[PDB]
Amino acid sequence: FLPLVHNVIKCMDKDQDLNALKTKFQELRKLIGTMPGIHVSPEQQQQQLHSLREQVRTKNELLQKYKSLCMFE
Amino acid sequence: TRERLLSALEDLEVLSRELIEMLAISRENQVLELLIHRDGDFQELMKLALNQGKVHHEMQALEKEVEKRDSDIQ
Amino acid sequence: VNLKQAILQAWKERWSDYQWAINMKKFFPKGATWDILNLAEALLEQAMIGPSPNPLILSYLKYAISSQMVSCSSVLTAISKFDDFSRDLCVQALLDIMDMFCDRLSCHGKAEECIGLCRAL
Amino acid sequence: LSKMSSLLERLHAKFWSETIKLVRQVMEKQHLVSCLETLQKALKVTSLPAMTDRLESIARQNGLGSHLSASGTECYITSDMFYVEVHHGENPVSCPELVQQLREKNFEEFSKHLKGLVNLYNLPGDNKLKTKMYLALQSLEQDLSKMAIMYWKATNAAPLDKILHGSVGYLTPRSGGHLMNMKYYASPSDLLDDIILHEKNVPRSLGMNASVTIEGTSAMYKLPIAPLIMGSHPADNKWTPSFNSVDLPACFFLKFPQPIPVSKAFVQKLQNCTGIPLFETPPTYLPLYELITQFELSKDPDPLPLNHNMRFYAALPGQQHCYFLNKDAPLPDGQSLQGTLVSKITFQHPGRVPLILNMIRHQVAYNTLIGSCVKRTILKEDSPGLLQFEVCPLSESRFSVSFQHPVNDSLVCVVMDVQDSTHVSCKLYKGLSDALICTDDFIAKVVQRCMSIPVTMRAIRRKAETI
Repeated sequence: FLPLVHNVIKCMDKDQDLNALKTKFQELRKLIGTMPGIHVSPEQQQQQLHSLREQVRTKNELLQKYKSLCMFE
Repeated sequence: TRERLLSALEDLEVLSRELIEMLAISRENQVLELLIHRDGDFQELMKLALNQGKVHHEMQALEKEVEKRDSDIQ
Repeated sequence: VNLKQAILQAWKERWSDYQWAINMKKFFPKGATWDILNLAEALLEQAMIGPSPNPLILSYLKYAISSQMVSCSSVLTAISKFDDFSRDLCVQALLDIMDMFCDRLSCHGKAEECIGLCRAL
Repeated sequence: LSKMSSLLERLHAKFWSETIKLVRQVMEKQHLVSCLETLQKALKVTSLPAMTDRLESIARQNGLGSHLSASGTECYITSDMFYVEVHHGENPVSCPELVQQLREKNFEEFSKHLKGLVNLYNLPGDNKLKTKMYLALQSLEQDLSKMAIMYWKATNAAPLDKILHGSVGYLTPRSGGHLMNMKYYASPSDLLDDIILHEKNVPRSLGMNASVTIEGTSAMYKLPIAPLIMGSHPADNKWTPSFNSVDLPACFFLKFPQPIPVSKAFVQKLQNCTGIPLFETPPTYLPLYELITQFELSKDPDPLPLNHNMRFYAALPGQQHCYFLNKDAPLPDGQSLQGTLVSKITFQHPGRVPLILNMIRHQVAYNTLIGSCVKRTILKEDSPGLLQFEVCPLSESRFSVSFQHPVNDSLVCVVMDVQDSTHVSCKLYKGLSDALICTDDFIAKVVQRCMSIPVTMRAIRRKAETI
């Protein structure tokens, strides 16, 4: 990316918009991450995701235990 | 952490711009540090993109599952 | 017979060539009886040297016989039937080291043993 | 270390609104930047044309001028050799190894290999004597290949006999120096790895051999311009006369992988069989024992310094043994064993270099069989055991080791001399008033097959405990 542009600039000035392009790429990547969930620290996000998955699994297990083995009939 | 990745990428870009300006005004360690920073920024961006995709998938799946379970329970 | 093992150890743990006599006299009363002298040292070391002079050992023998007994050395080097061996190498160093006997002197026996020295020659 | 301070200073100086504007103003208005961009692209990804441009930039940095001929793979031509796309000669064969190395990200290895292959043709000739030297080297390589083919026809055995006797080169296709040849030295350490076969891609990287080369010497040796060795003998290597030859300041050198310790007798035999002076300059002929010690030290190239001081030790198979080199002693002739370290030999004629190489290989193999007990194993504090066999050079290429016979009460000597290139004479000097330590046949089987001094002592101890 930057190497080809640097080589082109060196061949031109042997006797472009890389900064703005990198800024736009970083802005797009940050927007896509915040849309996906990359807005806070990675370890904290992973811990929160693991906790949410554990809570969902516990809720599903509780529902299966309370629904399958019905006490009344 | 989009903030840290954006900061690393901006620092690498600034170092590259300074090195390019110095080379243009002239006719080392700075270029090596700039290249190391750019490589680290690219690796961190790839890792963060993979983690963001995984987190989005997990968040959508857990949201759907928890919504279904909570609606049934309620 | 322990003198043989002591010399073999002195080889296994090579010495400063001056503490040699110190460690040698350490294993004996050093004056009670010397009838167990080097009459077996050179023969053993060279017969096990075989096709080799076994360096770093003859130097110790010389630094000893500088002031030691000489009749035993003579009777050994005379009884050393190296003709069957005839390696043409060990006898070289043997003559080289024994030339000192005729060079300096043939010492005294202080008794009739001196006459036996004659026999040796 | 101070990179953080430099980055902070750069971030403070640059501030983007000012950086982009300054760059645009400096753009609209030497080789260091080019080298930095090439180093950056070497770590960055590159497409087919981008990889071609990177290879061209690396060749320009290396001084080689090769224009981009194809987007897939260009023909690298530089002043001595023209590798095809796929000077003084075109690409001989499609070497896939160099192509894959230069195509992969590790193009530095391919660049170094090409530079080494091209510097050989970079003789002192001014495009006229250089061409003659290249033709002479090509003819010499062709004659060596013909001799190797004749040896293979006489006995088309596996690479074992090839490393035992035959050619003195690598078993790699004809590409500049390393032509297809049989191994020179029989390295016992290369016999296995924690194991040997006559495969096409056999262990060419293994073995204490090296391919021939053309070394620029001071004496204008009469190198043959045409192929002299054309007709050989059935069980020997014969040749024919010149015409013819050229008095060039170079020769067919056979620099081996490492300078093995060679005695003065080896130097004399080499100077007799070669004619040319073995030592191009006044060589410091040091003690042969000192040369053996230096060779044993350098045999383990690593940062671990030992300085065994002629006293090594290690753990035997069922015990722990030791060894005393006992250097700096007089030889059987009456003087000290003075020698040197042989590293290269400029072979004048290619019809007799085989016997010299075989003798050097036998001497180096004997040196290896001697020094196999030399190792950086720090086995100190071993009170019980530690049978330190005193091993010193007795005769010409003969190592004599005296060890305490545990079965007997006295010592016992073992002399191993380099009888042949593979068979080494062994004599066990025991005592008349001693028990049977071992048989000569067992020692022979332990030498001609293992040839490892510490392992030899271990096997002797095992046979003594058994018998």
